[PDB]
Amino acid sequence: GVFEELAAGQQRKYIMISGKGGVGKTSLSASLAVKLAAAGHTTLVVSTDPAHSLSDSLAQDVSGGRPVLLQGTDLPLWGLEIDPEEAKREFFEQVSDFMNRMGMGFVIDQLKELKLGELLNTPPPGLDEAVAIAKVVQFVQAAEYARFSRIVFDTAPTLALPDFVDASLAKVIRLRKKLNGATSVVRGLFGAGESQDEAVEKLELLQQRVRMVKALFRDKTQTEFIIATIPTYLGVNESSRLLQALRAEQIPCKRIIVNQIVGPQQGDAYLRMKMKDQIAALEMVANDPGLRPLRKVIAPMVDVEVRGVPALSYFGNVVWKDVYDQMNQGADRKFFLLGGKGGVGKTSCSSSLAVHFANDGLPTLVVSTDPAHSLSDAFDQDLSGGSPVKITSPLGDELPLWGLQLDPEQAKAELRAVLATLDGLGLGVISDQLKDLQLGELLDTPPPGVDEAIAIAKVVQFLKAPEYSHFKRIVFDTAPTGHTLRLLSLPDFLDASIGKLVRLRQKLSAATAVKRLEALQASMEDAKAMFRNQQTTEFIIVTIPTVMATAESCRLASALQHEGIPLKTIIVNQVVQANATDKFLTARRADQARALHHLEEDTGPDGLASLQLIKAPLCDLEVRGVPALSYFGNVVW
Ligand SMILES: Nc1ncnc2c1ncn2[C@@H]1O[C@H](COP(=O)(O)OP(=O)(O)NP(=O)(O)O)[C@@H](O)[C@H]1O
Ligand SMILES: Nc1ncnc2c1ncn2[C@@H]1O[C@H](COP(=O)(O)OP(=O)(O)NP(=O)(O)O)[C@@H](O)[C@H]1O
Ligand SMILES: [Mg+2]
Ligand SMILES: [Mg+2]
Repeated sequence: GVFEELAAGQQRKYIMISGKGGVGKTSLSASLAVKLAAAGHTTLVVSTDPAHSLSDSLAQDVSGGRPVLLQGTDLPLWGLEIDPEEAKREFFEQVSDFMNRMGMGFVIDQLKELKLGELLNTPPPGLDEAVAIAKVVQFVQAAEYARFSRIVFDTAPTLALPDFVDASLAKVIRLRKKLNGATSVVRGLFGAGESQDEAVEKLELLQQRVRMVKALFRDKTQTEFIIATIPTYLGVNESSRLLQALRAEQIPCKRIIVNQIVGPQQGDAYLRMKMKDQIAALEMVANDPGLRPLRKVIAPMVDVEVRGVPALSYFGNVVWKDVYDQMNQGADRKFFLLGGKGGVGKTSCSSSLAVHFANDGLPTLVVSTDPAHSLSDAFDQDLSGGSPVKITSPLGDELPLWGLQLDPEQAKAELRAVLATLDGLGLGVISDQLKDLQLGELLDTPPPGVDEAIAIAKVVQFLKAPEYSHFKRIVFDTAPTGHTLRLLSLPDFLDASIGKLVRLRQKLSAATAVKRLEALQASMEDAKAMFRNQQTTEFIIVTIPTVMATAESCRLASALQHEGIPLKTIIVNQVVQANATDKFLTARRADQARALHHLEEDTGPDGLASLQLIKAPLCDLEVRGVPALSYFGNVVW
């Protein structure tokens, strides 16, 4: 059948379970590894998890950086948990001053204090990932432990990265080559020796490894892919897009699995399942440390999805009205930032907050940093581009609302492009400007959630004649990600900026611009100036009754609380209600064969769509046990 081809041959096969965000990909890949080891393959299963996902989903601790065999079985199976932040840390890491006499002392001391050696020695971002897939081929080629018949990779959710690291490696590698024969003083600005031979020998190797992965993924004999997703519409929608990319960079992908599908027979169980959760979580939201001080709003699910202008107005009646809109008194201007992990509905909320704001007499702006065409699907107007769009699909009335979509990516490369004398001087010994601008950003990309923190700070500045005059309250719907940043990087990313605007200020003088970096300084500091502002601004976490995203939200709120940010509000958004439980099962099961259909027909048979379908039933297990897993395993494969 299906699993027959995955027990197929002696030829080593690397199965990739990949997908996004809590489909069960881990228990999916785990279960597979098990049923595969059962079959007789000496098999290794792999995750890149800081949190040790594979560890407690096996119930045996594999968290050792190198492959761990499992005690308690006669089965041939190995777990592997790889450390990204130590992947780079381990693999990557005469006096004639007659120059000072000519007066060079000033210019050499300014360039040395531009600390180029740092920019040269800073490892390119994302490295360890690309190297990780390679670390795997290493333990298994090495054959130190056993002769590995199959490998099962549970990937980090959702190919450009092996490239960008190769590129940022090549840039750095080419510039240590221009550095072996070089002047005494030139080698001195980088801290570099007279011989780069051993370094460049080693950096070259690393890059060959980074290359080996992009080579292996496309490799037609060993590699195979399997997409994992849940029955929701967007999951099928998204998965299609990832098969587009899969047929694109041309890595073989033969199977999509659907997990957490509800069996018509035993469905009545699932209802009680979800229920124990809602209670557990809600209970937690009640008593949780630090959750206590912030506003709580429990909203129920709704009759059906909110695609429209009136619907949002009424949603607003539910969330912000039946509970307190007394958040509206304050200064004349108000900022509200809603954020939440993906799946919790925070557009329908954020939108509705803006809509309830509109008719209330007050001009308001909703900002969508979500690329998804979210807010475009929200008011159903397709608000596109970067400029404000006036808000109408009413019967005729006062519409004091605008909203705009700022792609956080287009917002980054807009900033990168804007940053694209001393040019000649650096080129003075040899030509470096290309390589050092591009690597000037190799220090710039390292921030994690900042694609959007661009867009936000952009509009923060937008108070002005054309706008600040026009607007009273505004609201930020962040993208379904990490825009919520809970440690102190705010004064410190600002110090990255001022550190390098001051180094650059140092060496602009010694060539006989950077005011832009001063514009960014004021924008960031003005973005910061409102975020930490007590009166005008407040933050909101939108979340759901599943106890996982609950205790997560608690943490992220507990940390955001002591981070100082005025987060005044939580929202537990889709609460199923008991009296409606009958309808809700038939509802979420209705979604199923809808989206299941929307998959069964996607872009013909050929490009993308339907490949080979794997259905995995929802309930009900802890699913953390080894035999549990063999069970899950025999059920699906
Ligand atoms: N089909 C399923 N049947 C029963 N329990 C499931 C199923 N899928 C997931 N779970 C449970 O969901 C929890 C976490 O899901 P998991 O299988 O680890 O998803 P994942 O692959 O790790 N995705 P991610 O959240 O991005 O790491 C575990 O406690 C599992 O027991
Ligand atoms: N209280 C509710 N009752 C019923 N349906 C809801 C409720 N809240 C949200 N929804 C539905 O869930 C969806 C929420 O999607 P959205 O507002 O984009 O946030 P999201 O779930 O994180 N999606 P995305 O941003 O693309 O990752 C909407 O399409 C609504 O139809
Ligand atoms: Mg995982
Ligand atoms: Mg959203």
